[PDB]
Amino acid sequence: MKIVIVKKVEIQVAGRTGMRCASSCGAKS
Amino acid sequence: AGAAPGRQVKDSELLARLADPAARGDFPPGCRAHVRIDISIRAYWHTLFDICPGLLDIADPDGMAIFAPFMDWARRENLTMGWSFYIWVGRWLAQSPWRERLDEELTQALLSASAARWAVLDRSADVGVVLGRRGSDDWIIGWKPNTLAAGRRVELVSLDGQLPRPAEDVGVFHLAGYELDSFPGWLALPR
Amino acid sequence: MRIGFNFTLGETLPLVRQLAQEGAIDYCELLIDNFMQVPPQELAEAFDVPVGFHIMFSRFIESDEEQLRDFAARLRPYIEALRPLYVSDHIAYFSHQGRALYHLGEIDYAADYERVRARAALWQSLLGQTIHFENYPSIVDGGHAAPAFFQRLARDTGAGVLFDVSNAVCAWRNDGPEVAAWRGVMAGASHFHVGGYAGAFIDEGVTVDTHDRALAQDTLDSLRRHRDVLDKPGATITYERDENIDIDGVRADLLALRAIFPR
Ligand SMILES: [Fe+3]
Ligand SMILES: [Fe+3]
Ligand SMILES: [Fe+3]
Repeated sequence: MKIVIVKKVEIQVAGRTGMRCASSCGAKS
Repeated sequence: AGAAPGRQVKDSELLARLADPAARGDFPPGCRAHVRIDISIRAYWHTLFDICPGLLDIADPDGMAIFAPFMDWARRENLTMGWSFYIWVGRWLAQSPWRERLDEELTQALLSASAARWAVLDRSADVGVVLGRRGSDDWIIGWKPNTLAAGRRVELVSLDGQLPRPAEDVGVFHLAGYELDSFPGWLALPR
Repeated sequence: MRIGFNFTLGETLPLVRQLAQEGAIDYCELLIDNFMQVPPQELAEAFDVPVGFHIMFSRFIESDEEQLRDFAARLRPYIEALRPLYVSDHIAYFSHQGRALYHLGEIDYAADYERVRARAALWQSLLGQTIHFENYPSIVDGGHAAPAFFQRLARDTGAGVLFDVSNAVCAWRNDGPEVAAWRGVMAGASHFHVGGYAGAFIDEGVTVDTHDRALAQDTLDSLRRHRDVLDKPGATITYERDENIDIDGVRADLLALRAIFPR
């Protein structure tokens, strides 16, 4: 329909090493 | 030899135990079967608390007043332990001995965590998942990366309040492109 | 023997490009299903060097067939655009009774061969590419049968074995089979992996496939022992580091590998 956007802001979520991530085959450490 | 004293133990014989903290006790310390179960419990542990460390302040500093019972409840509700994971520890926290500490700081951290998880793990043609809360008209959106400069991006999007809030406590729909410009309607948290 | 580096995070592209220029890597192995929303042409213009594909979540054994056909359809444009040296995937349980395993399960080599065979034959047809399948870093029992399992899978379906030398020493350290038991597979294999491992938090006597440290000596000593059946024209070995990805630690291992397989 009609989406009225007025503000976007990024949310930090922890990740892998330097974060902002992706999958991998290694087991957790 | 043997992963348990006097017994060969294949990984298939242990899959029902791999997301059950209490199962660790079924094999003696020092046998490879015992460690294997633990290796996998610590995998769940880290997935919850490395990402949402706000849980660790509540109750005990190793979180296993929250971790152990939630895992037992997840199995009873037959959750898939998919991306909706963090939202389900939220739903458990709602009826918990620690129902207090349900900060909107921490509920948005948990929904953000489940938006990021969808963006990292989902392998469908969709590129976005949006989450709507029961008490707000804000959306949380998880985006799969479409360049190599950045990974997944989760966003808090503020809107005017004209679109229907989700009927249940949380609501979901998905986006087939990097364009937000239609409302299909809320669907239920996918379990 | 060309030497590669795994590429799973876009943020690590400046690091991969510079190791490409010092000549520390000759190719680069993309965890390709992590970039299936990055335009295929844009992916191709980021790597001067050739690339290889590693697939994490096809779930080709357990997935619904129509889900797998769609995954193949969406992944074929990337094979056409980047024209990789090889395509590789995993043999493991990803779920049990519909619930995800956060630490993947080792398949039952005896009980499950026929279902893996049927699905590997199909999966290779749907991609239109040979697929090399990776052995598991065994912790508990049953993995003594993996070498025979992988050879039979290759004879029966034409698949390759992406032999993870490091994963095989993890199994050996966990009372699995000797790394020597794989010489048959190594002789027929063209594409290899190696990464770091670590001990389990609660027991250092079991070895875990973490890809977060430097190469251990038994890992390097096993590359030296079997260098004769690993090196061949066209062979590749990918160094994998998934945590603590700093330029100095990685360069130390990439140059330790070229110390075993010189140019
Ligand atoms: Fe792998
Ligand atoms: Fe490995
Ligand atoms: Fe590997």
